Amino acid sequence: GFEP
Amino acid sequence: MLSFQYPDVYRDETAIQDYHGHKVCDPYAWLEDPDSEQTKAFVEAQNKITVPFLEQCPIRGLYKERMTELYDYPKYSCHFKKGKRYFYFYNTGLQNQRVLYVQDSLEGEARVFLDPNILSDDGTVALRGYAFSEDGEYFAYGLSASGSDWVTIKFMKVDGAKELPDVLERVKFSCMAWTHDGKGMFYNAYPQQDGKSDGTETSTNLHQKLYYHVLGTDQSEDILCAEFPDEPKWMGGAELSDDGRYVLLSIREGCDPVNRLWYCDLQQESNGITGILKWVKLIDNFEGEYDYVTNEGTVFTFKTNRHSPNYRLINIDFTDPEESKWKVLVPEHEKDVLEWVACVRSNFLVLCYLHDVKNTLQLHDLATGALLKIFPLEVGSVVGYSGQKKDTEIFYQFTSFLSPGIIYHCDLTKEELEPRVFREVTVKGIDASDYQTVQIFYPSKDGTKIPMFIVHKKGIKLDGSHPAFLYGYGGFNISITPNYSVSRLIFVRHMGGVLAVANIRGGGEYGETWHKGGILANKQNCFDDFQCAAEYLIKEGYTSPKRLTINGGANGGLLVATCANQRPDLFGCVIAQVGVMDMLKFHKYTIGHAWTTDYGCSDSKQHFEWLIKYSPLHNVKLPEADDIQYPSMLLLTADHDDRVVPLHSLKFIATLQYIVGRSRKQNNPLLIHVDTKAGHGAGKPTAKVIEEVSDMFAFIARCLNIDWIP
Repeated sequence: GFEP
Repeated sequence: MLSFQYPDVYRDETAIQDYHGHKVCDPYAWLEDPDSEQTKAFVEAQNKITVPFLEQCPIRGLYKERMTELYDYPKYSCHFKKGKRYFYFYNTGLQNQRVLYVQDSLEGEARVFLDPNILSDDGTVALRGYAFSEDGEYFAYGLSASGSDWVTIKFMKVDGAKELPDVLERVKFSCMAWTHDGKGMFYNAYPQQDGKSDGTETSTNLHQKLYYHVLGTDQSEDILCAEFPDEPKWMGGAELSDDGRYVLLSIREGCDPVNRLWYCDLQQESNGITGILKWVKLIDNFEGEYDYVTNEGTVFTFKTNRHSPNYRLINIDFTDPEESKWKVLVPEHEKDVLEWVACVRSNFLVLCYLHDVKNTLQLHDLATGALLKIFPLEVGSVVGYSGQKKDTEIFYQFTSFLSPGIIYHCDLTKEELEPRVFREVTVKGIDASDYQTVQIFYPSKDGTKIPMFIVHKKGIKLDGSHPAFLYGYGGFNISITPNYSVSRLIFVRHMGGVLAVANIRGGGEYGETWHKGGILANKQNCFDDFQCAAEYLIKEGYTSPKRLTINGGANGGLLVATCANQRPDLFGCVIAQVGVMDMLKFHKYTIGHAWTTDYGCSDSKQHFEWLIKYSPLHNVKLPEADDIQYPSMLLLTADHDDRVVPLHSLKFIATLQYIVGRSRKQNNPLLIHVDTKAGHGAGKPTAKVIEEVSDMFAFIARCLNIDWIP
């Protein structure tokens, strides 16, 4: 989970 | 109405950069340094005007009080079994962080296992990730401070909840997977970097490595098991197969739902885990997603989107691995997205589909893929699930717009598979029967029909008189599905509001084609879809421009900020949370390099030409017409938001205040609030969540002059  | 002055903010007019021949001035580039006296003074001066503005009207206090009362309800996660014990998360109502409980049996007395609340005065130390050993006797857990993505992994022996000495540092965007021999755990770490690593820095994160930590040793002894020094953006997450035989390595680069898939039969290691594993590169490109479900010997079941934008299940036999040989176990649906799959009770598959932005849940046979049982649900979302291969039962959690929702349990050893309510909580003060949810489909500019949920009090006249709160995201294959929001229901009940959620392109609602419809050259589709949602609400009489608020966070913050620039006439109020505002520079900071799969990168001439057209920071412009100003705007960010570095909002607000705020016709406020000891949002303590929604709706109430309805 490294999406903006 | 505006009884304050915008702060003095220096413009560096020399800060000019050439992008493929196009000159771009960035006069607030100095706000990119969070540590400077200049930036610190800028933040202080901005908060100095925002806070008194938000707190002037008693509405903030009424909202805060109502939120505190109504949000005070018991909050449970699904039970899940690890070894011979059950665990679940639970918040009595208003605890800053939910607490992890353990019980030795379903009927057994529960006790506190891990209570993050005692780790800080203000609840800003939060659990971020965890993994139990295969036997359930040992427990690893990540802790993040002040909302930062950075994690410290700590360890416990489950029996007696005993603290162990093992501590792992420099962990971020990490897997956690114990080998089934119980010797140790795989995780990811980043190499040392100059400066801070606490969430206040902007340093780009590259060269993530995969390590193996042997329990009972120092982190410096950890084994390096995979690295990609020639590919600094690659991230390799490990998981163990259900039988413990194979480590599966899922390598990602960027945010697309694709991954390389390499495997390692651990029994083929020459002397256990001692260095770089003997990786077998089963899938060695980024053309598709391969999400491990289960295996039976060498036959591996994966959820995939390879040739299947709505997703499907395939079996790949490691002994006959060519694509032409793969078996399709559960074929792709024509329209419905297969969201996720779990394997439980050896040979059952739990499949969760998204059908027009609502979840269904079904049980299938592992051997054939055949449907066996439909678990009946109301309209809403599945937001929790437990049941691994060795388990003989499932729990699942349902929620919807109008009620907190239900945890169901189903004993899968029974011949007839009937789910039962295991836990249900209702919120007194918000009667679900008073409201309705409708789903409509509106045509966008290009004629594409977009789903939108609308929630409102039953019996309202569609005369355009109602305040409305329209939410969107639109990106990264994320589907925006029904969820219970006390804060939004207070807007409905106590501010007479209408809620709307627009399922615009870029999301995952209609699979990879929906996602591709809102990225790269086609990102403008998202903004067009969202503007058309607003126009629908107005045309159909739910609201009017002057009474309409739009809201989004992160990629959703980009969404609403862009819509403010493009159609200022359409909105009364804009609340952009933690938004990506500088589309030319986003890739330079922390993990922003990962988002180029959705956005493109300004380093490319082609991509620059897309980006410059919509970048919020680069499209602030006075509305041409004398009778049109910018909507009231509130930007929310925090000083440890290392996901979307706060410089985005800082530079954006300086620009808004200078270009638009200085104009005589601008009477709507343009404000920022920068919180402390908080970040992008995950793990934010209850007390801060309450302050934040109180701020948000006080802003709306003041700007649109809405009376509280008791």
